[PDB]
Amino acid sequence: DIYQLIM
Amino acid sequence: MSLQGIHLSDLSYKHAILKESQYTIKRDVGTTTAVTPSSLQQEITLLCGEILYAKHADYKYAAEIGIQYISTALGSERVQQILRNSGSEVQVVLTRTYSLGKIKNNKGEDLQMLDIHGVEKSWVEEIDKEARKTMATLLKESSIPQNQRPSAPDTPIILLCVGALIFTKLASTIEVGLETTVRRANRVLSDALKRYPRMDIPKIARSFYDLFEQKVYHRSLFIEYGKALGSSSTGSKAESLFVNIFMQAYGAGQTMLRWGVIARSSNNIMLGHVSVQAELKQVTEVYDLVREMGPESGLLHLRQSPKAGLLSLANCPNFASVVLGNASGLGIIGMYRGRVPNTELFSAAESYAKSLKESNKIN
Amino acid sequence: MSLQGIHLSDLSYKHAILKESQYTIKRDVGTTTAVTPSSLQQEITLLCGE
Amino acid sequence: YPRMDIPKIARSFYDLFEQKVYHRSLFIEYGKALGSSSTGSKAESLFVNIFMQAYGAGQTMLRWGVIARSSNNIMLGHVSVQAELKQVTEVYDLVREMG
Amino acid sequence: FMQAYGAGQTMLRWGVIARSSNNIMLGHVSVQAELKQVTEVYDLVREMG
RNA sequence: CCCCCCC
RNA sequence: CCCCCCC
RNA sequence: CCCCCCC
Repeated sequence: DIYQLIM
Repeated sequence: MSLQGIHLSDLSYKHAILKESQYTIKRDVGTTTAVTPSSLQQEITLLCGEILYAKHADYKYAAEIGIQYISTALGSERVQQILRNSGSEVQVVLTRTYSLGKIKNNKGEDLQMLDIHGVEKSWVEEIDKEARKTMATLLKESSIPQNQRPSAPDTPIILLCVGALIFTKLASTIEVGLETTVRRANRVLSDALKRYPRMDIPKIARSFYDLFEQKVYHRSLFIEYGKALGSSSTGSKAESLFVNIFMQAYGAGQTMLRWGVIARSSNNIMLGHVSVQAELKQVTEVYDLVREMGPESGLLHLRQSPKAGLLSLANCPNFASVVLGNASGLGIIGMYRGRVPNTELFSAAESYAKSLKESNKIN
Repeated sequence: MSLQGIHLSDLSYKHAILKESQYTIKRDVGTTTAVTPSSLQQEITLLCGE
Repeated sequence: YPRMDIPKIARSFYDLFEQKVYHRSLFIEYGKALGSSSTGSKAESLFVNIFMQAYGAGQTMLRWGVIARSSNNIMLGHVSVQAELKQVTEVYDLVREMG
Repeated sequence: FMQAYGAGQTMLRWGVIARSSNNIMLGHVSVQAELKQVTEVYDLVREMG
């Protein structure tokens, strides 16, 4: 789920 | 009968020779550089924050990302105009968003990564992945305000503040520049260091020094960014900090002129020495040249303009020695490496300056 | 012979550098904010009292 | 570049400056155009520094006369020197006229 | 709002007060050596308006 | 870096 | 004739 | 050649 972070 | 007609004015003539030219130099005809349009400003700011909150293996192109943010702030075509007016024929290549691939974002669309000419996609992808992994580890460990995220609006200004600290020491040496940048950024950028406790100042500063050395026109772009930031009506605390450091960079490469003004203001009696009196005419000519050039004279050595060197006081050994002596007497000289021609004048001026500073007087 | 030509005026030069710029900084390109038209003044004043 | 042969390159440049006098003018225009650029490299700043060091070439007597006046040499007050200072002032005025 | 005016620049106001207070320690040689740049800052204020 | 009081 | 040093 | 400190 690394690319689904809010950032 | 009188020695009044014996006068030369060579420095004014050399300046008139240099400035009054009808031919422009053409350099970097076949080179290219990258800019980022203002529309991608958000997408650069986020990336500008990704270099800060994670430990990265390599920091080759952090300075290029800072310059990209400068391009977004000014505008791509305005940056073309800046580079063209700097005397360079470098051709801009335009930053482009590209889909990473099958990877999906939280909004449901394809994950769009930035494409900057001269910066390989491997470095950008690695920075993105490392920053994401650091964020995931932090969220797993503890469960992150807004000002500790890469998307904070002031992260590009923090990167550019490290860049401005390295800019202040562009007339110095690379090791001294790095050391001063680290020492000053531990204090100047202390709040940002608390927000981002793992931004590696030495490598970002090294990247900025490398960029300023390879691409001289980026010095002009940086100066124009500082000028455009100082003319804005409002701004953030980070931007005020950037303009403060930028103005601290101003008279770089000409500290001897400032120390001469100080020595005059210190009323050093050794300025009355006959050796010093024999040379003060050319010193006044150098200061008159500064007045002629005007406000842009201070940026001569920062821009690395070839015209810099007319402002040099290196043909006034008596004046330079007395000025360095007065600087040493007040303790201002520090670790200045400027050579001392006459040791007797230096020692006498140092003794008088220590006498004046140690003593007190009322006028 | 006289120390009259030793003068710098750096602060005036820094101000001239900052003010005399032909490029404007662009910030907050993608952000939005809210305003209220004058017709709703009453309807804001009441809420301002609440 | 530890094997660039300075003497022969310098000899070639002296030969070029002697045979083709107009190349002196071209060199001077290059120096003028380099000194007017906004930015440049360390090599270009070095070139303009040497070029400006070449400036008053062939007229070191005028510079040494200015130095002697600034040195307050009392022998400038000699009657033989006083009898000729008018033409010296005329030469310096000619320098001011040429610019 | 007018009380908010000179915010962030109380040192300039206190310098004007110190001059109006006729502080003799302004005549100190250390202070005299720096008054030129102080006058330049006040001139900058006059320039900005 | 700057700023920092009171009304 | 002029020029001639050093940086 | 120039530059070189500190903030």
